[PDB]
Order: sequence, then structure tokens, then C-alpha cells
Amino acid sequence: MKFLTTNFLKCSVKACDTSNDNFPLQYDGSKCQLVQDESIEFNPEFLLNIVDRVDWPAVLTVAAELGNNALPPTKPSFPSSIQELTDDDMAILNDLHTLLLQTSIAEGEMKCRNCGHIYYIKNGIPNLLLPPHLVH
Ligand SMILES: [Zn+2]
Repeated sequence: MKFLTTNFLKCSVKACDTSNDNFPLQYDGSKCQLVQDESIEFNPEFLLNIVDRVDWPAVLTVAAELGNNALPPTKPSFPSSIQELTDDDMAILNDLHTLLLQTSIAEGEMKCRNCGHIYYIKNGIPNLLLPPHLVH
């Protein structure tokens, strides 16, 4: 499951819905095996839409769990059109593409910070229901 998905997965126990600790889940980085899918094509327009949607604090938390400590504490901001993007903006976009879309968890384990429920990812598939669309 793509790194991006960790930004939209909360504990499936209904009693946890009211907790501030139901999301994000706590990924066990000692157990999560990561794989790169480089066949996913870079699309800046699509990526800009994605970056706008993510909860940045949860990106930072999960990334650190999975061994990435090179992200800025504030979500990168970008101009309103592709034409206005700098080379530096594009380099950031490329890095975000690699992180959010090309990086997948093939196998792993993650838990609810509120209730301690342990979930699993097997052959890239979590045993918690995936949402049909990604929104906060
Ligand atoms: Zn829970």
C-alpha cells in the first residue's frame, strides 16, 4: 500500500472515532518492508492536488516511523499554476512523488495509538478497510 494511504487510514474500531489518537496509526518501522514502484508516472498537476489534501503532521509522523527524517516541518507551498513553478519547486515535487506514490509498504504492522489494536499489511494489502476516496 502506497505511503500516501497511511495519511488516510484510521483505527476501524468505532469506539475510537471520538479519540484524537485514532489517526495516524503507529507504523512499526522495524517490521515494515518498503518497496519502490518506479513505474508510476510523475504528474505535477496530480501531485499538487495530492499535496494540498494531506495532513502534514501525519506525513511527518509516519515518514519518521519508516526512516525518513529529511522532510520540512511545514508543508511545501506552491504557486497557483504549473507555469510559475521553479526548478526548486519541481525538485520538491519529485521528492514528494517518490515519497507519497512510489514508496509502498509490502509487508508490515501498525497499531491504533488509542486502543492498541494491531493491524497488518500483507502483500501490500492492509487488513483494515481502504476508503473509496482520500479526503480530510
Ligand atoms: Zn483504536
